[PDB]
Amino acid sequence: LLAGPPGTGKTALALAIAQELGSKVPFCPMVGSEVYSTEIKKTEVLMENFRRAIGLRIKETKEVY
Amino acid sequence: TQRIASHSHVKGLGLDESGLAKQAASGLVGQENAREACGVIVELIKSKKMAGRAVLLAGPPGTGKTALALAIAQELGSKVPFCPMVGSEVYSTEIKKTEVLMENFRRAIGLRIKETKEVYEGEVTELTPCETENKTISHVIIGLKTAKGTKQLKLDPSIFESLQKERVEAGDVIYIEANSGAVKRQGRCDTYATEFDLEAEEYVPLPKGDVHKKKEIIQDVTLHDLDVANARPQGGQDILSMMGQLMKPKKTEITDKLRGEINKVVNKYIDQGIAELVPGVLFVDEVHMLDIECFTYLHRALESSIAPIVIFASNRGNCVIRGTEDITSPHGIPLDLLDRVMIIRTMLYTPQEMKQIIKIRAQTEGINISEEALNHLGEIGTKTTLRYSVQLLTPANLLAKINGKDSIEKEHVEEISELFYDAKSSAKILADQQ
Amino acid sequence: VRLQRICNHPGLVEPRHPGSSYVAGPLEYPSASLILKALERDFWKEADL
Amino acid sequence: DVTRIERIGAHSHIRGLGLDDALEPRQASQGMVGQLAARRAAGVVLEMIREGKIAGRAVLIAGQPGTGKTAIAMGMAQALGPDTPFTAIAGSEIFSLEMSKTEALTQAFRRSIGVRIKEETEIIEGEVVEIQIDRPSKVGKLTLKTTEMETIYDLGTKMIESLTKDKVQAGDVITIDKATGKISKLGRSFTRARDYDAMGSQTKFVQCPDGELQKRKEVVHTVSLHEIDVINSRTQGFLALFSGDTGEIKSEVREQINAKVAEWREEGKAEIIPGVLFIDEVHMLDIESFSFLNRALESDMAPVLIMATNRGITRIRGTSYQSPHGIPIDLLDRLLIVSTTPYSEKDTKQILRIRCEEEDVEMSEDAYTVLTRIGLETSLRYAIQLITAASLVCRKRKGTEVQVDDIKRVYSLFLDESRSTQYMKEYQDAFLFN
Amino acid sequence: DVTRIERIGAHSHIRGLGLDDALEPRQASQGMVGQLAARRAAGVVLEMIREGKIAGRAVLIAGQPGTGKTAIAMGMAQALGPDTPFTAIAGSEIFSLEMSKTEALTQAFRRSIGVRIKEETEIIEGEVVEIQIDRSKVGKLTLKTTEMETIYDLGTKMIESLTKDKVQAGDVITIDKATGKISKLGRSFTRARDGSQTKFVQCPDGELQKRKEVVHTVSLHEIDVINSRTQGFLALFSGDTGEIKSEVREQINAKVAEWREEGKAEIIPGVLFIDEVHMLDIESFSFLNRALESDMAPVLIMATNRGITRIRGTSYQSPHGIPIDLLDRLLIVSTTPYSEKDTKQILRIRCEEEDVEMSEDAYTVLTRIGLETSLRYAIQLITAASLVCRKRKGTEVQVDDIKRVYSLFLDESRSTQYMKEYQDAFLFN
Repeated sequence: LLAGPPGTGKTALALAIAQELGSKVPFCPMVGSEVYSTEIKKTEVLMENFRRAIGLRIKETKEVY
Repeated sequence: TQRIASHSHVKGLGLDESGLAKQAASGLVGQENAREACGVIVELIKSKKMAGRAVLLAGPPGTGKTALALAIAQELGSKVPFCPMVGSEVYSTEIKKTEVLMENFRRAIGLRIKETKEVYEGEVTELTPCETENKTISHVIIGLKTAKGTKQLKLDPSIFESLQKERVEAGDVIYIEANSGAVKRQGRCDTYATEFDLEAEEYVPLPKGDVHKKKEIIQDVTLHDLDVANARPQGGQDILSMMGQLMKPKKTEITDKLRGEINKVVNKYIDQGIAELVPGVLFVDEVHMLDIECFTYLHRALESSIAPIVIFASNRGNCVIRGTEDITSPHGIPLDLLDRVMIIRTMLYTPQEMKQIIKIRAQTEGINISEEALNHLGEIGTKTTLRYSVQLLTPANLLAKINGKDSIEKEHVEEISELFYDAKSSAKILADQQ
Repeated sequence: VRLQRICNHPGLVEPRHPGSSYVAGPLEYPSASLILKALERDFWKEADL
Repeated sequence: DVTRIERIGAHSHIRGLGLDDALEPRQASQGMVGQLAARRAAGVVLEMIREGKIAGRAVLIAGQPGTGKTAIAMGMAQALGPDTPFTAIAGSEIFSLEMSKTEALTQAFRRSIGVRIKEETEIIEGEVVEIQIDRPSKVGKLTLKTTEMETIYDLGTKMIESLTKDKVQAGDVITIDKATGKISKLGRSFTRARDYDAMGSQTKFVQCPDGELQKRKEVVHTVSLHEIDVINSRTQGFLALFSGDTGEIKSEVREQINAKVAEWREEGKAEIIPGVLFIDEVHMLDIESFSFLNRALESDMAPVLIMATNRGITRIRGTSYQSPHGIPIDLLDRLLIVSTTPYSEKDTKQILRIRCEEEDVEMSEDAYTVLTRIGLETSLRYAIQLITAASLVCRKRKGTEVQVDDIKRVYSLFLDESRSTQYMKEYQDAFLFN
Repeated sequence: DVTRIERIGAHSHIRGLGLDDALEPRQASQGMVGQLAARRAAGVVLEMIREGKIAGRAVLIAGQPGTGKTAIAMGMAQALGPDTPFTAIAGSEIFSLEMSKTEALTQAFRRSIGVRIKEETEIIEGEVVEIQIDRSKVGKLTLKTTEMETIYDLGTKMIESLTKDKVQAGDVITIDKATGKISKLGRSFTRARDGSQTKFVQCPDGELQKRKEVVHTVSLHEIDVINSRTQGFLALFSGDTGEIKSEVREQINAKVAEWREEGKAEIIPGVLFIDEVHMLDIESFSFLNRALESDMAPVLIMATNRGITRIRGTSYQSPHGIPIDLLDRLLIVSTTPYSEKDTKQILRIRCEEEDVEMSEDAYTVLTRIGLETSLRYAIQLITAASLVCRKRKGTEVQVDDIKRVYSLFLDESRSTQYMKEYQDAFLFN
């Protein structure tokens, strides 16, 4: 939890973590208001984003004539 | 004969050539100031120059707010759109409230379009496909016969499938509309009527006009019809449209892009001389049932250049606006919307006006009534309310008929008032007798 | 003569006609070709999951 | 034996209003007893319904619980008869998830208006004397007779198809629609041959038709406006008549249907049969519902509205305000109020006597006196409910009449509200969430 | 004149911001009057918009009712022009049953960012006076053109396409060299001579194969909806978009960035205008806090009058009915009430737009009424007074006509008084 007054750089530090990790690690940004969907329940939205923050890196060879 | 209703006696505003209100004319009596104001609004509507101008009829209950709004509709005539509405209708389960309001805004804008329709009709002499690989039908050849001649035509395979639709065969009479591709098999020709003693077919005569006819008509539509017809398309021939039509139809939240495109093509029709615009009136009775979201949306809607004239009606006092939970305002309406509105003041009626309206409703419903019973009903109306006094006429007439009389007398009105009680009297029973 | 025509049948003067809808035609919404090439990816970095 | 689906309900004993030809109520007739003024008023309202001239009149039945408001409603329903519509609902039924409250009330309003469609048809009806089909394009020949005449028909192909699919054979009595060749089989006049094995259903016989083989007849079909709306709402929308998926029928469809029904009325095709909508326990309606009813009652296609409620000064749902009967005074001004009074000792005794007759129960006069005093002390419905229990108790002891001891036995077994509340207050710590 | 679909409305008279090249406002120009500080601020914001470098900028226009903040926004829309997006909504419109509040704001944001694409085409044109086409199939394209005739050898494997969509003698057509499409113009008088609403052009010109570039501006929302479904483009008209998946949006952002760096596309940032933002709730404002932190975000403009007012969805109160978490992330433009001269000039402009002539005494009386009651009330009386003058066959509006209309139609201040005189008659106070 990043806590403090407004304007003290909480979001900036989170995006700094994202920059430091690099693009090859998943970083799923989210706002708390996004859980209130009309199609699915809130816990489903949370679990979907949880799965969205976990990455899988598949290696394969493509051969073609 | 048509059924009598509450406002069936209203035929117009009863104004003279100078715009002033006659004391009793066109079913309305009294209320001269509001009738003159409504006449000014009628002049505003018929000018067709303005958009989004709004009016509120405000006054106590029973003073004729709804009657004057319907009197405007009679004064305008049936050529101008008049879309009545009540504020409770915005709470739909299928679409949001603002969409309901905007749909009713578009319903009040009319459009008279000149349409040119190509039609083919005649007895099918022969019907032969033509197919080939690019395997598939390139077109179908069809011959048609009428009293004035015959002709050979080649048509799209969609119309060919729309012919196999109707089980059409040689000797059958058909009607094709080339604009939509609609096909109707009217029946079999009357030439083959004598060929059997009993046969399940239905026979029709041969057509007498030309095989191919080019006809011009004028179609009455609204902008909402154009919006809905393109939002949920229905006239296609592709398989995907047919699959989509199998879905249960529901109202959708139509976008502003579609409405802009419809405005564009309507303007093209008007510039080409094909169409004439007939902007009309939206009438929202009991706007106090709208909530603060609906009122706030009307700020933008009433400021549009496309919008119609709008007429509001409300009877509330300094009442709480719905959806705000502590904000009182006059007429149950926000101040900001009320600034955008011309208010027409409606007044209570004197006893003489009540008697005159009761007499008008009596002769409207087909009821003879003595002067004593009329005065007694006027006294009852002053004591309780106008609408209660008017409602006693038909039961009293029924009692008089049961007694063999051809006219209401005072005793029948007394008996009906004893049998049927008013809201104030019933409330007194609840409060005092308990 | 006109009154006699009316006396015979009013369709000799004012025949009834079939009601019908106003065929409007499609709207023809245009756009560019690259819009349909979105989500396309490339063979050496996609598909076969 | 033979328990049909209709068993003895709460209002099964009511079969009318028990009124004289002059609408003067009898003290006991057609299952109704007491409530003279209310029954007279209901008779006047029933005459208004029967004449059908006036549209959208509204009536409220008011009084304490157990005073026969619903009984008067079912009395009107039974006296009115089945030919005229009578749609009955509770106020809670409009709160649907499929549609809005206004849509539900619109459907309920239009269920209560009948359209008596009338058209001419030609039939061929006769006993099949002979049929022949030379199937290899098919050809055939048919012979029909009545008691008066006989005729041979050379058949067309599609008639042969219909005859073969229906498996028409000689000895049958059939009716053939001349317009479309539909066949309907009424029965047989001659037995099938007894030489044939296994096809040996005995069946029953029907007389030969009389008169001409071919006749023209008038036929009348009755449908509600809601049925016409649902059928025309969408393609294959007739299924929603049974399933109820009538979600938010578009208003333009209803306007078109009203215009077509009016022009059918002028063109001699149809007659409008306006019925009744009954809403029991109308205090469950929201303020929006009453606001919608205010304008819905002003249409010429509106039916007669009847409502029943018991509340005094009581909160309107959806608001923080209070008004008489839990109804806003906007609507109470538009309607006439019918008041039901509490019953006396003799009226209670007569109701119990009538109820015993309906349930086939014999009781002594002391039992009637005791049950009458119980009903005056606790409630009418409780005393009515004790009748069946006392009869069962008498039956299990192999008695022939219900005696005072059986009544006291069931009074001990089954408790009323007052005693149960008293005993609950004794166990007030044991009961939950006081 | 024939009535077009657009008719004269509340903000039809304003056609821009009345600013010189130095963004200094004129007293009366382009239909706008007064509000010099607010107009200058709006001009600065407009120059910020059309440069397009800075993303996610937010502005609020605040003031008393009737002070022209909505007029200022419409002037910004007119001055910006149609070449840049300008999405306008009310705050009540995001409360959809089809989608969530955040999704509605998301696609309102994305409608305000345009993607501009240029595409090259090769096209052949000719007049169909006759077709010597047999359909395998054989033909030679016996069509005409002013410079030299459109005769041209054809590949036999596809000539049926030329005869497919009812190509008939007496027409003019165009053909694509690479796509193979064919299109028609209709009953041209030069070819059809021997229908209404057909192309009435003469014989076409040019050297047959003509080069043509075409420019399309497509919003990000259009790219989202088109690629979300097999026939998703219908949802742009029907509004049957559900909640679009996030996976579609980031792929499209990546593709748009790739096109931008590759030079195949250009980004055209626009404006989202939300009038009456006090209908939004805490959830919407909280979403707007982070939606404005995207590089692909537009300029946001908001309007609300309010004072210290309750935030919807809460018991808390805040200035402008907005939380202070969002007010820190925006610049506030203040509109002041109008003077007598500005009111008179606005009435003069409105009378000109409505084509109404009035006396100077009538202007004085109407300006008195405008300050006394309200500006919008005084604007309403112009049309009614003109109608009353017309019915008496007058040429110019006089003071008597305005007094007559003032007697007939009345404002809130007098309606409330008359209501209070009959307090028991009016309901549910």
